[PDB]
Amino acid sequence: TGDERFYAEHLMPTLQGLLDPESAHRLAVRFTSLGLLPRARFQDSDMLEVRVLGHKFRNPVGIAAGFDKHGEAVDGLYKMGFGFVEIGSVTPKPQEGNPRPRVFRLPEDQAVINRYGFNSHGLSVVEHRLRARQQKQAKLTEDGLPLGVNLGKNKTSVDAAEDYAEGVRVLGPLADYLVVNVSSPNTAGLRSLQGKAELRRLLTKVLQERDGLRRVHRPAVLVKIAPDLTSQDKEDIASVVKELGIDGLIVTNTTVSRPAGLQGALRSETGGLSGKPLRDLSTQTIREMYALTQGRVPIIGVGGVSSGQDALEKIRAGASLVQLYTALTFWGPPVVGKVKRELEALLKEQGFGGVTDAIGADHRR
Ligand SMILES: Cc1cc2nc3c(=O)[nH]c(=O)nc-3n(C[C@H](O)[C@H](O)[C@H](O)COP(=O)(O)O)c2cc1C
Ligand SMILES: COc1cccc(-c2cc(F)c(NC(=O)Nc3cncs3)c(F)c2)c1
Ligand SMILES: O=C(O)c1cc(=O)[nH]c(=O)[nH]1
Repeated sequence: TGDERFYAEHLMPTLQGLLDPESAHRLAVRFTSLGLLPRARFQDSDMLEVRVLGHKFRNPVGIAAGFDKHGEAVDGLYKMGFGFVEIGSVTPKPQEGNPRPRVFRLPEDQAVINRYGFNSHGLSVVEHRLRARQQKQAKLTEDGLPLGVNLGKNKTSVDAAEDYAEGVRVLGPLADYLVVNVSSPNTAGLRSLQGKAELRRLLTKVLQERDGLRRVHRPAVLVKIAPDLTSQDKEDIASVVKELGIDGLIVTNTTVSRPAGLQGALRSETGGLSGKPLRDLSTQTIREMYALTQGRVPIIGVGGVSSGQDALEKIRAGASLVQLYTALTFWGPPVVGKVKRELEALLKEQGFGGVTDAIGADHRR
């Protein structure tokens, strides 16, 4: 479309030339929360519909956690054409995160590095914000537009499991699914929650708390993992997920690795790397996790998705749904309709009746 080319070639590069990435982020959230958007003309066709996690998803393209950390722009994100929205990560108490600057653009790599450090309005603020639109969300969900909430841990928390449990109790009743984020590269000690004994204990507590919620307010629980795990780590996660009956996996968060070939001047900043250099690392992690769980655990695939081809590669690797974030920062709102339109065309070209038929297709070749 003309909007796609206009955003990608004119509007977005101009905004990027004028604003540091954090200011750009804050502006994006503001414009989105106000519905000031090109408003996609793409009608979701039936072949993009997916049923998973106890819900219908009108299309399989979601906005990844971190864009709307505090639940301020949920409705504008659906207007942008996302099939589902994940907010967060949200921590129990409000916290400021790391000192600025803490977000860095690598335009030559179509990548971002961030070290926000879980800046969060906290559970109470987000709870009230979601309560104010709770019935509007119930309608959206019923119409195939579910809401996910991603939970984090405070920097000074003395008991990680109790932080997550508090999030389940407070935001679980407002969410279609919850994500236990044990994969931020930007909170000391967080990723070691991915180890076997620690993960089993943590997830047992989260699931107990979830199961204690009333039936209509009981969300699916997913675990979001890093792309930097050892083979042993991945095996252990797969085993725990199956033992406890975890509902799904989100694969993957940002990477602390710095792949050979990064060109951006800021490539050596501390933080998680997202965008194109993460893409195939994430796809391969999806492929491994799908195999280790025998295709029985739904996976949301995320990392470097910017086109229908990228989305379909993750779906064929084993993802039931995909998310993007970094691509929005480069291409702007029209990227959402672009991914959906290209995905539909490719499904047709590859002889799939719909997204559902393509899930895990590479493992059946
Ligand atoms: C600026 C920024 C902030 C993020 N914040 C969070 C977060 O709070 N919680 C989370 O689980 N993931 C967070 N992520 C990770 C994204 O959800 C996603 O896993 C990752 O960026 C890979 O997708 P992408 O390549 O499409 O950006 C963040 C990513 C970025 C770039
Ligand atoms: C009508 O025009 C619109 C409407 C709605 C949204 C945008 C829009 C603008 C932007 F500057 C960005 N960029 C970022 O958020 N950068 C970053 C986010 N997190 C780390 S860096 C965006 F993603 C979207 C433009
Ligand atoms: O807040 C952050 O720093 C953050 C959290 C997360 O889960 N992933 C990420 O890349 N950054």
